[PDB]
Amino acid sequence: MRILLCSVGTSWAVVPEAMQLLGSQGFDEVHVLTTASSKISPGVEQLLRYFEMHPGPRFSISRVQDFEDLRSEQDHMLFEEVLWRWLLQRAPQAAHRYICLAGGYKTISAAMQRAAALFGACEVFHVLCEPRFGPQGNREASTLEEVEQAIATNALRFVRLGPEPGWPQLRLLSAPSFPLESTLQGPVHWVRASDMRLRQHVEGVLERSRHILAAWEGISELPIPALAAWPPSHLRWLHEPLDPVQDKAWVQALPKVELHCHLGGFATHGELLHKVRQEAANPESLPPVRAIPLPPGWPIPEEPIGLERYMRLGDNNGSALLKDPGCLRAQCRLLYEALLADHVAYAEIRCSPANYASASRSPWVVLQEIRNHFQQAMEETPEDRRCHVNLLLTATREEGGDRSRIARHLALAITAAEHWKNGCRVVGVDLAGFAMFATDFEPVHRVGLAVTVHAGENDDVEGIWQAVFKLSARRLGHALHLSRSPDLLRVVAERGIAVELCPYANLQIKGFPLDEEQEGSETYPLRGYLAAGVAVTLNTDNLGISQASLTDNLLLTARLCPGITRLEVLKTQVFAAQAAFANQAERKALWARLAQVPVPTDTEQ
Amino acid sequence: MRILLCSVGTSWAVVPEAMQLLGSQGFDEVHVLTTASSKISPGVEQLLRYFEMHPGPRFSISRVQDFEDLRSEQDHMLFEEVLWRWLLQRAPQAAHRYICLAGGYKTISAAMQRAAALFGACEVFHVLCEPRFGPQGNREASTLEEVEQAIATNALRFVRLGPEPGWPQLRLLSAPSFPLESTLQGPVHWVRASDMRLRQHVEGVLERSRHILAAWEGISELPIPALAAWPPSHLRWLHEPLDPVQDKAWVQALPKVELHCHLGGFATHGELLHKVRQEAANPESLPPVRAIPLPPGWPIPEEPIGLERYMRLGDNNGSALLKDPGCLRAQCRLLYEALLADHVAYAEIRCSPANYASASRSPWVVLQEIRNHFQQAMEETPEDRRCHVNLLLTATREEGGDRSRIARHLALAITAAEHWKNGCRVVGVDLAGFEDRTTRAAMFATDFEPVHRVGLAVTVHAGENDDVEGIWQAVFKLSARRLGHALHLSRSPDLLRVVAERGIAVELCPYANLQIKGFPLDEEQEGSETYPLRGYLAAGVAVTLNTDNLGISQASLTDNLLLTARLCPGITRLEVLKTQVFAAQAAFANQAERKALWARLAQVPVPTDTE
Ligand SMILES: Nc1ncnc2c1ncn2[C@@H]1O[C@H](COP(=O)(O)OP(=O)(O)OP(=O)(O)O)[C@@H](O)[C@H]1O
Ligand SMILES: Nc1ncnc2c1ncn2[C@@H]1O[C@H](COP(=O)(O)OP(=O)(O)OP(=O)(O)O)[C@@H](O)[C@H]1O
Ligand SMILES: [Zn+2]
Ligand SMILES: [Zn+2]
Repeated sequence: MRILLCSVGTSWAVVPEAMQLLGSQGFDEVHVLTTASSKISPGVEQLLRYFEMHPGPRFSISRVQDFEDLRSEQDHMLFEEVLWRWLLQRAPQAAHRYICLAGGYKTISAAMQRAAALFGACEVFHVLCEPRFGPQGNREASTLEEVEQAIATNALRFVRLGPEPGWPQLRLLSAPSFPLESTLQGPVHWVRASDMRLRQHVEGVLERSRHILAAWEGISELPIPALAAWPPSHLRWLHEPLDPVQDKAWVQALPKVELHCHLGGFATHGELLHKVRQEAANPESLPPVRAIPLPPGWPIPEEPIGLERYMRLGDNNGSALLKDPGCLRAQCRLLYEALLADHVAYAEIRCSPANYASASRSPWVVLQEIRNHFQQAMEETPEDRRCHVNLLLTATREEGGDRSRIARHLALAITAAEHWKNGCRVVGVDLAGFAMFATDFEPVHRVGLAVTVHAGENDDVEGIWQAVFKLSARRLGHALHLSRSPDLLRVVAERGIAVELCPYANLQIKGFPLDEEQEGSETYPLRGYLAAGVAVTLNTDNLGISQASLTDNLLLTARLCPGITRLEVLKTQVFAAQAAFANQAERKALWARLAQVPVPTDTEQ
Repeated sequence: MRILLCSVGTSWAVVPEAMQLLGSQGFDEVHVLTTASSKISPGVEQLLRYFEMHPGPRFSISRVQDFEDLRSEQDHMLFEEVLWRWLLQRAPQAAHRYICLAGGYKTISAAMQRAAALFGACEVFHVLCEPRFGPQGNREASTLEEVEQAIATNALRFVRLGPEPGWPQLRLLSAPSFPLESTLQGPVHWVRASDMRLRQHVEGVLERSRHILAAWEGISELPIPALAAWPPSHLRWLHEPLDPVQDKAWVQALPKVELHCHLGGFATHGELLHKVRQEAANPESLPPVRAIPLPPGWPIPEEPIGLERYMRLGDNNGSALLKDPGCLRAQCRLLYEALLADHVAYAEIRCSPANYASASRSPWVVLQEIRNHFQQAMEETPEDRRCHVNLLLTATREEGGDRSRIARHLALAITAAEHWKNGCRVVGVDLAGFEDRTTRAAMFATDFEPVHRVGLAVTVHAGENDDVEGIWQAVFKLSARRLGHALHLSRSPDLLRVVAERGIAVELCPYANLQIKGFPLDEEQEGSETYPLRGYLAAGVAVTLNTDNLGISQASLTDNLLLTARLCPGITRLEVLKTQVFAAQAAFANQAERKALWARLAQVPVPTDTE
């Protein structure tokens, strides 16, 4: 099929000249666009007469209803939009599209050529006729007889511009999406354009394409491929040092990934604890709220408080309260609600069912209660904002305690792994007790559960070594002293063993220099880990005891580690996403969620 | 800095009027684009007089030497080429590029606009003149006095087409790269186009950009991010099944990766064996070349021959010959040549230095000689074709309990790991850990504790019947980071998931597996005994394709790759590329070697057919 589209100005003979472009083969369909000016009407009648005879191919004539003459740029946009829609409707297939720029204003020809290039056409040409017509033999043919004489005299010279590929994202635009109004009055189609949507869409597509092309070169220093579409100015802003104050709003909206969160350390004090206590099912076994004053300077302690004091800080919650089913469900729902506030797109809550199991509530019942509460809280949230939650069972050894709880927790995890396969699942076991525990963990690996190793109040480099190799771990928690063995900072980096760093937890437990101008020997080891290839993440540890969320941790990473580029923050998020204990469906959903990185709003300095 | 570029035609009053778009501001310099037609010479003289009587900003006139008048399309392409080059020479920066396209023909203005959009322009504007001039008071300005009175009377209604930001790969071009030759004739510069290299440059840039944008949506599915510049037809081609017959050349052209290539079976038979033998430093000490008839149909046996027989096929070479330094050097040089002839961008040759020791030659000396031979071979090759080769030491689990060689190999590996830090290096060990319920993978007994202690890697050789227990004992007790011939992995649905999650690569050898275990060939669908390549790939495992023993298997890396299309029905080309990328990513290289390998991998050879 061949459809020929041309615009006619003051001369109507252009269409007949182009009619014989390919010769006797002809064009199956011909469409002509013309202005509404009265001076064009005589040409319209002449062309109607010329079309009645030579009635071989189908014919139709289109006039721009709202355009008469070129007077300014507004009519410019008007006829540009009208021409775009007219060509879209009349030539749905680019391969069958032939266009001639002889007719219309010079700007009309330029705009039509631009439209062809942007949307594609089979061929573009301009028809020039010998001016051996009319009186004195010095004018172009302007009558039916003159046009016919020109056609049979081989006097038409065709300037074929060759194929025009079109544009990738704009080769599919169709008239139905951007319909054009046509009013029929005789044999002439009167065309009017409703809105400017198409031009705005084209401009946006072109701007996005140019941004993508500009950023295409460095497609490996961007953690997320979707960052390519970002404007070059935004990308340059991205690599600058992270400012803890001006970036609070942006870092608030990042879809984050929380991999180290304790369920028992969420509402240890404050209004959250009061809510948990009020939602209790049996408001008679609740222990008195013990007074546990916070250290001065909280949440930024003046000096470290050691691990033991840190744990003792949250003594109003946990096992000594969560044994009431109402309190447990209230705690779970409040934790999920707090997760939804920071736009956390994925989390792995760490819970210990045994600490909450009573005589009449076996640990399996408590774990099922928690899992189903979380599955509920997920199911009352739209998937476009849902925060998937997977559970980790903390199997912590007791200093002088009983291994019976460890057996309880390993068996519970092994059973929960197989029981559930959709929604909130049990992904792995956390070892908040690491020393070797080798044969105690052979069953866990045999069924394929992940294991994370929880380092706490420690300064040893053999614990980190035996975690990696004896009880094969896939994530190390709080391993702040790992460069002290240059042999292991090269196996953790080569085996992809993620290191979960908690800024506030590690600062409050131990304390590090803050907002230092230059890195020294006491600064936070985050950047040293990053530059060595380590998959270092950032988390919150205990949301309650630490008294701050993931956003605060990411923001204070700047003060703790000087000169950290927010691109490093995105790298940490991607590392967490790659380190999570997800499966194909959850992993794909998480990755689709991460691609929506919020745009900056103060990239002007 | 503000500049103006405009072509001129039969109406010479166009450039003067256009020069007042900024009005009283003026422009730093305006250049005139002109053709060789003689109908515009009076206009050129009028413009020269106007410039002389209106001094200040620099002025120039350029006439198209080869374009006298518009007759055919060739003049049009020449005009566009001249426009592009002249704009580059006079408008290297688009921030000061202002365009007025009043002059010329209809196609001249369209070419002006296309060039402006392609290379960007700060302002593109057109001039409309109110007809009030001439003797009849109806024509437009055509003389110097008419131009001046039109300017003063304000008969100009300029139109601004908007800014042209440009094109990312075409806004950085500089004039000197594509110089413009011009002949001076008084005040008018006579430009000339040396060639149309610029047009081809622009066309290539636009085509590559179109390919990038078309395949952009879905770059996460491309094994190599550099494939986004491939034509969409080629991207469709990649997603089709592989063909063993037509795809010989394309596979031969891939920059591949080798990870399972034993040095003791490279020249076990034939011309290579003779080349090795005649290189011995002690020709009279060479063991007699025995008779080792190959089974019929080799390298495609009509029935499986067994691991014992397969191993025995390599008697002519190995410990029999390689004790001689000359034979060792010949082996190394020929192996490197065989690698280069197959376009391998990274290899890990596993040797057994202790097996080649003598009374006067300690295992360390043999290892040093091998490493230095490979380093020399690497040094003489241009860096574009240099196949970075690392070494893996083999701790064979020979029956009987002999641990002298195993201990020696582990100690030698721990020593070489630090002795060398550039070029060819020792990167790990490849514990065989045989099957017979007495060695398995629990042979650890602290034997492999030191190798882990120093940061070395381990790669097991799951034998000819390990049965899921070996593949677990090795993964979870030896901390193996690769597994060889893990063909029964599908048995336990838990191992096929632990391997996928932990990212443990699986090394497969199509030809060796076919010749030893035997598999259905040329099948239409996938049955119980179908080769597990596609099964492993589906589950997410990181499967890699290698050669095992070059000499014994008598098939190079390309032969192994093409045999998958016969072993695994429906295997596609994109999956071959995915296997190459997995092999590259699962190798024991460091940052420098990995970066070189990744730079070498991006150069995928374009298909010869496309359909
Ligand atoms: N920040 C922390 N780092 C390491 N271990 C912690 C931390 N906070 C608590 N733990 C220990 O981890 C295990 C689980 O703690 P969780 O936060 O779930 O509270 P819990 O067990 O209910 O608290 P409690 O110590 O008051 O009985 C317990 O052994 C707890 O002592
Ligand atoms: N496909 C294979 N499967 C298992 N073991 C193998 C295989 N190929 C070689 N081996 C064993 O691994 C080692 C191979 O190393 P290499 O060939 O360099 O030494 P070699 O002593 O010269 O070998 P060979 O006995 O083959 O001549 C030898 O122990 C060989 O027995
Ligand atoms: Zn913790
Ligand atoms: Zn092997």
